[PDB]
Amino acid sequence: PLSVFGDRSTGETIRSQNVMAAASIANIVKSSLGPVGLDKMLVDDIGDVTITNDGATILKLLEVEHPAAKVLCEL
Amino acid sequence: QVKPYVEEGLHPQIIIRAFRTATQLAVNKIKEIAVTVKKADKVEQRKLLEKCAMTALSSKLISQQKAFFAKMVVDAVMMLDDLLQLKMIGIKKVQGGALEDSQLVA
Amino acid sequence: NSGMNPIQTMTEVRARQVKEMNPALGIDCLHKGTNDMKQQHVIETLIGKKQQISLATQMVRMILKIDDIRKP
Amino acid sequence: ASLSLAPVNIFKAGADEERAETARLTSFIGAIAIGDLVKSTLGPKGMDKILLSSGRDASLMVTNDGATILKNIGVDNPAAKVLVDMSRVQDDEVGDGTTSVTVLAAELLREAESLIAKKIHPQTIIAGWREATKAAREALLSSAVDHGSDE
Amino acid sequence: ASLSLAPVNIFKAGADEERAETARLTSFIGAIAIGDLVKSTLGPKGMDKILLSSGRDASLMVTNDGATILKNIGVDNPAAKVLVDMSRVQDDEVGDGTTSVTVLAAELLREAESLIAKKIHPQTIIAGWREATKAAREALLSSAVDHGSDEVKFRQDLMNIAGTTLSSKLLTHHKDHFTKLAVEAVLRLKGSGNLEAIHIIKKLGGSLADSYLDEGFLLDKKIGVNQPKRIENAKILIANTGMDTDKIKIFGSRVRVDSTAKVAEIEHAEKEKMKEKVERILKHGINCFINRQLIYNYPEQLFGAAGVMAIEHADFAGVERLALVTGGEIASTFDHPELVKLGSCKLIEEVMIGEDKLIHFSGVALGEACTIVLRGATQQILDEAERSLHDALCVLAQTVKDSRTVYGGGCSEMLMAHAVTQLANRTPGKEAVAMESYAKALRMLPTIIADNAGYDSADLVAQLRAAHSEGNTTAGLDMREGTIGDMAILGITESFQVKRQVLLSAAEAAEVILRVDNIIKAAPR
Amino acid sequence: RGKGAYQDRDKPAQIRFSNISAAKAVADAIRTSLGPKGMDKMIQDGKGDVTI
Amino acid sequence: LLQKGIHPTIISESFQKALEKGIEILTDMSRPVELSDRETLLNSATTSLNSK
Amino acid sequence: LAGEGISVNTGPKGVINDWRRFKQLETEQREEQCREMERLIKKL
Amino acid sequence: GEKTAGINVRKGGISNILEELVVQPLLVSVSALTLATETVRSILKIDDVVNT
Ligand SMILES: Nc1ncnc2c1ncn2[C@@H]1O[C@H](COP(=O)(O)OP(=O)(O)O)[C@@H](O)[C@H]1O
Ligand SMILES: Nc1ncnc2c1ncn2[C@@H]1O[C@H](COP(=O)(O)OP(=O)(O)O)[C@@H](O)[C@H]1O
Ligand SMILES: Nc1ncnc2c1ncn2[C@@H]1O[C@H](COP(=O)(O)OP(=O)(O)O)[C@@H](O)[C@H]1O
Ligand SMILES: [Mg+2]
Repeated sequence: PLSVFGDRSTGETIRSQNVMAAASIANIVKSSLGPVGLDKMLVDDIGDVTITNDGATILKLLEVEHPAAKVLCEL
Repeated sequence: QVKPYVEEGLHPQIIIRAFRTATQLAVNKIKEIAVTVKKADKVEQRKLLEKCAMTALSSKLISQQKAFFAKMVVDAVMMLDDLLQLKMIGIKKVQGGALEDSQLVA
Repeated sequence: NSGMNPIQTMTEVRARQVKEMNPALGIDCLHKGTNDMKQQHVIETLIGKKQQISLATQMVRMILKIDDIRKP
Repeated sequence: ASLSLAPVNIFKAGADEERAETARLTSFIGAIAIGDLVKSTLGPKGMDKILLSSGRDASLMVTNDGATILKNIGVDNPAAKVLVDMSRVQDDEVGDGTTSVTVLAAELLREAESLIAKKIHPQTIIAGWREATKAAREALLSSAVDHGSDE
Repeated sequence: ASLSLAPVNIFKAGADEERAETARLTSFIGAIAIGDLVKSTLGPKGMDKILLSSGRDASLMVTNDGATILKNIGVDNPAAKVLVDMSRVQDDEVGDGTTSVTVLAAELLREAESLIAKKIHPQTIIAGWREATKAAREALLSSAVDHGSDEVKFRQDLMNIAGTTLSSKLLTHHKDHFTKLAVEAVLRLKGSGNLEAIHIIKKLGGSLADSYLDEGFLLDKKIGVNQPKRIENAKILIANTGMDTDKIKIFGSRVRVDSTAKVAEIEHAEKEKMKEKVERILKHGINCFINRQLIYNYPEQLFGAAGVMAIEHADFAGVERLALVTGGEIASTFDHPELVKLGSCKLIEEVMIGEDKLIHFSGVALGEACTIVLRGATQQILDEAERSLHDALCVLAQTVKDSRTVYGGGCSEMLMAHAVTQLANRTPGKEAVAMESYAKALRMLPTIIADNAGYDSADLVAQLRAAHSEGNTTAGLDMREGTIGDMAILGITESFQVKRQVLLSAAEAAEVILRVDNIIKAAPR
Repeated sequence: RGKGAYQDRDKPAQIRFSNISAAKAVADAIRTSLGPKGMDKMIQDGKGDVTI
Repeated sequence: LLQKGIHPTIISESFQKALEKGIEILTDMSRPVELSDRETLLNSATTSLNSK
Repeated sequence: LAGEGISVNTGPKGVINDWRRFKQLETEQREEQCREMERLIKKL
Repeated sequence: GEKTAGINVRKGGISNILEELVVQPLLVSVSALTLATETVRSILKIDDVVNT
């Protein structure tokens, strides 16, 4: 009926998807919090290695597709 | 409900023990407060069975005729002798006709 | 199907049925000059009409109760 | 809302429906094609036709019979199938008249197409044709002559 | 034997040919398909069409115009191409009558197909159609009435013609308003046939009834930074000079010096040249200056310092329209101010139309140029309103050029076909049958007009035929209720030129298509 | 008055129904974004652009 | 309306009549407002922003 | 078999979704083939 | 007779909204009604779709 060339999500589905993306982003960096936190080792698929604990650097280096995850990274 | 406690590192055995204790208490409470009639009155027992059948039926597409179906179900169960075997209640489906046209054959 | 205007004809027939108590007034599909189906001998079984109404209502209820599809 | 022209899809893959104007156009086209094919083989000055089979044998058949022509053709138009069955049944009932009945049916359907284009309900056309058929049959019966008494 | 049906093959790969029966079949099918498509958009109760482009932009167009429908379709049938070109030429010659001529040609070709099925040589049909066309043209010419002598009667005829033209379009909702608008816009041209002197500006938003014909003129251009935004009793000078990094037209010239001081001196000399040109322009004693080309920063700063409004980048159409509406002369030299006429108007200001700002010329001197503001709810509505208004303006201009008028509503076709029938029943041979088919097509035109309204087309056409048979030469299709009536009283008037062109073009195209007995196509590229 | 004119096409009715269905679908799409309690829609175009 | 046998031209004219009547009705409900009244302007802006 | 002036009209309207879904992949394949053949054949 | 009775989201029922400061200019509802009616009338005068 809409005849819109694309996919559509509505209701609890999209809300749960956004919360999923936000929770995934949070869980990415949850292990690098506080003095008993530990660093992460990022590889840039060309051999370049980055070791860091800073959340901003980790979120900038990661490839993000979901808009809510992008919102959290920009935050 | 227990997912947030799992996420924060609570040991699963504590949750299992809590579930077991709560379930035992709930089952005991249900058995304690359940209402029973200690009279074996035929009319009262039939009314109880009909009400239970209506409650079990008032969630389906036949809920509009729940009294009729409940009465027939109670009659069919009461006609069973001692084992209440499910194979002793034949169910025949014939296409066409209204739901009120359904009949129980003695 | 007979070419007449639906809303006007149906409204006129209903108004005639209300005015003069006669449930035999219908749609003059064959253009016989009268609406009284008793005179035109347009007769159908009561059982057929009752089954029509009952089956239609039951199927409509069963369709309305469905709120999810899981095609492969 | 037409069944095919609806946002939801009802028919299976490969299934389709043709509505009023499309169905009438298809039926009239098929009937007129059959009538034009069968005709020109009518009357004393009719001409025969060559039927080449596409099978392995490739049987060759030249004939003037309307039923024979209509039988050995690959027909996909349903109205053409109706006319072919009409011709076959006419041949079964009596020996002759297959070409005549096919041409008459085609001409009647052409006139029906013209009348439909002239904004006439097909039920009115059918009623008029029933009256005309009754009158024509009565007139034809009233003109029949019998000579079975005299050898 | 034929080229295709020969044991040897004579053609390139992909080329083919169609002989008499097949060529006639294809041509008739194509022409009848075009006629059936373009029809149902005819008469007061005709509907519109949606033209959904399949290209990358996917342009959406809603229109009742037959010419625009026929031109914007992928056509492979050659006879359909002939009919499409006929409709395009019909639109080029006069604004209205594209659907009528296309439908008439299609009906003529359908009758020709029937006659060919009746075993009649196409040459006989062509001769009979030539005779019928002569008779119908003579009858229509004799039926024409002229009202150019009387001013009030001519204005009434113009009103009736504009209303009849707009009756079939989307503007029929507000027919009186748009009729008066178009008539006033055409009368403001003072006999000039240049429809480009009338500008149609489409602004989204607002109702269709909000459209109006401006009492002065409107420009969609801007003003300089430091120039006045409002001038009273303006003296306008229209120009077509460069005034932008103005280069001496000696293309081989160059600056060659040995120091940068000389370069600075040459730059100052160029600036002084531009300043002197601006001073010469100002010597004309003007308040508003309009230039066709762009005006750069230095000339516009000089204009602002002199308190003179300078409008730049008004294209050839813009400068022509300002010259027409204000009476100024487009100048490119400023050495003889006494030999240049300056446009004059009471007021120039900026008006706020929608979310855009335009320059408004009010109290113009001549006014032989019009701007029409079209307001609509959708882009399609605005486009269709513009097309309908263009048709009305074209027909009104044609009527101004030639004041002879005929009666619409099928009356003209009815009298044409009556004359054709009177000729047909006076001629022996199958040419009589060909002329009868011509008359049948002429009848079919108002038959389709009545069918589009859901009326009893057969009965109404029979009544019209009878009425024209007794002698009622003004009877037609009264579309208000579905009866017949006098079109002299009802004022369903239409231009004689449009009807004559429709008849002649339809007959010509039918004749040229009927002559074809072999269609040969080369290998497509 | 009688049978009346017979509509032998039925294509215009189908076109009208299709147009109305499309418009109603568009309204139902933008129906939940109305009033002080209406929420927002996040739209991702052909490119990576996101608009709430 | 169309399924009832109504031509899609009487519908348009009747809708135009209804639109004119509704415009008159809305004009009846109107209340004059002056730009010097800051409270009405603030209320209008707040009502506009309530849904965002 | 007549009526070659089909005027398919709103037929393709109901299939723009599937047609465009196929056309996107077709365009991607054509672009990939063109980029592959930009070097090859030209002076292979 | 309650001319200004409207939906009160804050209260949860029906009450006067002039006390809730929910007001809008007349040339929003009037424009919406006029343009919507015009668009509907334009759509109703369509009976075919052609692919170019
Ligand atoms: N000698 C004849 N003179 C005139 N008409 C004839 C003659 N012979 C046959 N016909 C006509 O030819 C028509 C077709 O006959 P025919 O082709 O033999 O079989 P069918 O009736 O199956 O087509 C008949 O209706 C008949 O009227
Ligand atoms: N008010 C009316 N009453 C009767 N006939 C009309 C009226 N308005 C237009 N017509 C007829 O409709 C025909 C077609 O006009 P129209 O569709 O406006 O442009 P075109 O000639 O391009 O089709 C004309 O021949 C005219 O006679
Ligand atoms: N606080 C409120 N209480 C009740 N209704 C409101 C309130 N704020 C806005 N509305 C109503 O919500 C409607 C929709 O406005 P909105 O959601 O902004 O979209 P739009 O302005 O495009 O209609 C308006 O007609 C307005 O009357
Ligand atoms: Mg016109």
